[PDB]
Amino acid sequence: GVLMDEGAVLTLAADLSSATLDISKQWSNVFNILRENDFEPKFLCEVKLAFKCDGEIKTFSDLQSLRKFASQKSSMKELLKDVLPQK
Amino acid sequence: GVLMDEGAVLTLAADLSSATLDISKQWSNVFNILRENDFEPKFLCEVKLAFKCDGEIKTFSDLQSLRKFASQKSSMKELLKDVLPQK
Repeated sequence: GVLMDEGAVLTLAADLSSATLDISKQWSNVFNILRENDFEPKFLCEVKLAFKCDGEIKTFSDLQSLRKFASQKSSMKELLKDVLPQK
Repeated sequence: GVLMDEGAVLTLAADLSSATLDISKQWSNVFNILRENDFEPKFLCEVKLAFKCDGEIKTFSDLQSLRKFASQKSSMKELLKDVLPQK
């Protein structure tokens, strides 16, 4: 597509505690046929946080990496001091 | 951990149409602080189908690749003929 593929963007609940994924009926059917014929299918999910920092898109999967990156920027270091781990 | 990391395994709805993701309260807080301070945060999601085939774990993100792989195996070719695209 025209836009840069970054993967599926999650729509969070009001309380930002959960998000719901909708599966393509075609992939649901593929899943059921595989399940019924003993292939033990599973849908695997990989989630990352992304945001626009200086002029770039930064992505993170673990808070220690986010902490290391934010430590380098005055625009973030004090902001996330109370959320991020003290390790 | 002790088990092989394959990413998060989705728990599908009875009708296999949807699945719900639960977000870590710590990452929810990181998200809200970033949102409020104009970082335009988003959680990006990448989903793959995985199953045990002969003795391996095969993963797929597009049906044409699944069709090409299943075409090679008699154990799958006729099974998915009606689900997978005819391309």
